[PDB]
Amino acid sequence: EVEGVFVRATVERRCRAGFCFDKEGQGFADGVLSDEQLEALESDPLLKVERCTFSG
Amino acid sequence: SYCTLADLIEQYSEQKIREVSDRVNKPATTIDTVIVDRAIADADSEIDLHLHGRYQLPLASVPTALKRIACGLAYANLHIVLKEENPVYKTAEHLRKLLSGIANGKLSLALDADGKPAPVANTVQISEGRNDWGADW
Amino acid sequence: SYCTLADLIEQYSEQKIREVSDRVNKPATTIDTVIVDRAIADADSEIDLHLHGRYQLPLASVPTALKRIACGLAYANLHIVLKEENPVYKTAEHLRKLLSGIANGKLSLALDADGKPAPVANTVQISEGRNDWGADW
Amino acid sequence: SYCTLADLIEQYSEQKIREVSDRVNKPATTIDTVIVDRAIADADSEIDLHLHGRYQLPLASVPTALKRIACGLAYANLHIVLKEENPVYKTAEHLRKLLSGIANGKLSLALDADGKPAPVANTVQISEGRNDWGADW
Amino acid sequence: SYCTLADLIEQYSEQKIREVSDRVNKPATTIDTVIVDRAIADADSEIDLHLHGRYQLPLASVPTALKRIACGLAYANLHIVLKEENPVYKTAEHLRKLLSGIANGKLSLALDADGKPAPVANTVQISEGRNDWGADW
Amino acid sequence: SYCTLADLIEQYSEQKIREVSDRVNKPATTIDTVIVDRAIADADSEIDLHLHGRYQLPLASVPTALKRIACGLAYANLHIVLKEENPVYKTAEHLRKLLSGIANGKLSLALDADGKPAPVANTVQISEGRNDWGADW
Amino acid sequence: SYCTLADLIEQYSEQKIREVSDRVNKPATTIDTVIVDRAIADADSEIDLHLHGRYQLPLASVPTALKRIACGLAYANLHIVLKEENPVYKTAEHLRKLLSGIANGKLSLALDADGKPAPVANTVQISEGRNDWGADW
Repeated sequence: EVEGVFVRATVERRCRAGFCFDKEGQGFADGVLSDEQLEALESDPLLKVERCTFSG
Repeated sequence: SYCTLADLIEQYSEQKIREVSDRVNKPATTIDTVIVDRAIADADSEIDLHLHGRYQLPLASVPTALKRIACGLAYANLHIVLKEENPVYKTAEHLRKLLSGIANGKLSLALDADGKPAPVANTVQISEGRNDWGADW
Repeated sequence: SYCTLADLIEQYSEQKIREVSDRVNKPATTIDTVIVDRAIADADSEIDLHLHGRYQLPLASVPTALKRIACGLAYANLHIVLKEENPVYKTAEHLRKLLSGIANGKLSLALDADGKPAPVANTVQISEGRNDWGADW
Repeated sequence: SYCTLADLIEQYSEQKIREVSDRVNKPATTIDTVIVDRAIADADSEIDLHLHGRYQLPLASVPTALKRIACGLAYANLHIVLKEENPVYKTAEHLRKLLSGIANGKLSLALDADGKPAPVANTVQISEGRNDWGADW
Repeated sequence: SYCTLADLIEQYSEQKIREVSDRVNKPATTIDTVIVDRAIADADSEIDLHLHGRYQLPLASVPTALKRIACGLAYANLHIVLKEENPVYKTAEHLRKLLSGIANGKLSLALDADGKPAPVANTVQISEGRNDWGADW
Repeated sequence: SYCTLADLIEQYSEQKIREVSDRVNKPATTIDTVIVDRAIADADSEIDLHLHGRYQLPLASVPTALKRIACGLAYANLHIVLKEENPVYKTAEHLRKLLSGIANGKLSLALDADGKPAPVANTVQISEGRNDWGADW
Repeated sequence: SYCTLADLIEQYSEQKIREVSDRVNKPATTIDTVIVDRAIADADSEIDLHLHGRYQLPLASVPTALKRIACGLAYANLHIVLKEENPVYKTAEHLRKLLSGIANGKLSLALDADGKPAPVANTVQISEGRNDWGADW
């Protein structure tokens, strides 16, 4: 099981091309790959964040 | 893609692009799109080399000065042999000087259509700031 | 748009603009508006590159010196091949020197028609000023 | 308007102004007032560029040296093509040197007819001066 | 392998590659793949010499500027005898100047296709940081 | 042995090696292996002279840049008389410049096939470090 | 004896050694061993002059670079009259530059066959070191 999910329509910093804008991607508290890119992508939320059990 | 085949034709006329792009037919008849695409890609790669330290790479918009620089570099790249005193070489050198001036913070990257470019966060970084005892306790 | 086709014609006569703008008819017959527009746009882009750090980009008015500089750069851009000793190239270099002097704070951007230009707020910034105990308590 | 068509005619004779101003008739017959006006305006714009930091822009009077400088620059602007060794170009360079010397505070702007010009308040600024306890209390 | 035979053909046309690669047939008929491979390998070795101190050696992706540099150096290597004033030699010198600028931290290695290159950990190193008494005890 | 006869033939074609190696038959017929071996040995000796202070001498692997440098120096050594303006002399000088840059720590010795070279322990040396009272007693 | 007659013949071909060594027969027929021996001895003496301050004089082994340098100097010594622009003189000057670089500690004397040369004890000297009270009493 993976612990870590953000499902409150919450905002996170995801960078597409030359800018970082609101979007929900990985949104997990565990990492095995893309750690250096995840840091920029996984900036903790701006707004209310609540976690669930995807169990994927 | 800071410049396109249309931009090259407009800046240097279609005849010159045909002459410097068609390498298999003598006299030239058609413009080779692959060669022009490679030249434009090389110009963009050089410009990114110059601009990587101050702005984001995948620019969402192309500033006009960037279009002129890309067109000039692409045309200079379409010449198999380019001597030192060729005026096209001098134009390429002037454009490279403009790029270097931009990189060294002496020139600013202008407006794209109405909004500013996107500078990188290189200057933003500061430690964090520890100022307890100053929060209206 | 610091200069227009009318300005180019007035500064360099309509014959020269026709000769350097009509690339498909020999002898030239008409002035190509698209080519002139692109040349003027490139001149404006270079000028903005030089002026971005001291004034606002979308200027609401065009200073006269800016008109002369734009006309010169636009005419220099209408030449497909421009050698070093061509006098038009020397005029372009002098105008670029004027632009660089303006950027480095050695020359001021003059009046547009009656009012001053709009300098940027780069110099304005100061921290804020903490001067409690000095407010006539 | 630091110089007029009368000043240009007086300084360079009416024949030369006619020759360098009439671009549509060969041989020249009349002096084109619009071209002369644009050249004079460009000269005034350059002079204002040089003088904006030390004096007010809309000068109410024209100093005589300013008249000579404007006439020279206007005549130099009436040449479509101007080479480096052309004596008119050298005269323009000397006048620009005079303007730069004025801007850098090495030369003073002379009398207009009987009174001084109007310097800007750039040097005037001082904080305010806090000298309580020294007001004969 | 920052460049391939296809890249060389596209940049310099197949005729020139055939002429400078076929050494046994006069006139040339086919492109010798072994010679081209060795030239490309030598260009890659020089580029790695220049880039070893700032990035990882076995790059997983080839930046576009790297492709242009490799193509130029490979073509310059295909000449048995290369004089100083040969334009190909000048192009090789310019590319080497670009490489040196990259090595000295004046130019950045651009995007490969969409992501950044992989800089080495040379700057990362710090001792460790001993800050006991500051861990919220 | 950073380069072999095969490398020399591949880089300079077998005809040129035959011409500069066969000294007893006119016209040349065969490549003298002893002369080529001595030239390659001399090139290796010079390269070791340049690289002795930063890497181990008996390298277990030959970096590609080292192969190119050795081939160039060996070819330059096969000329009994070599003038200053001979292009082969210029190539040898450029390769020597590369070697000097490597020695002075401005260029890194690249990968051999997949692994790094073996730098010497010159920088490793430190006294030993006396830090009693800091061993968690 | 860093080089022998065999080395000179191999490096410069037997014909040239015969031509520059036989002074009594015209045309030359045989190589004079005494003259070659004296030239080699003079080259060795110069090399020892350059290397006396960093290595032992009676070297038990001859490094390969030393062989090349000795051969070049010996050949240069076999010319009764040697002008400045003679290429052999330039080669001798380059070899002397290599020797000077070795002496000034910018180049290292390479391996002889498998082992290092024998540096002198010039750097070893230190007073002795008085550190009583630090011998675990």
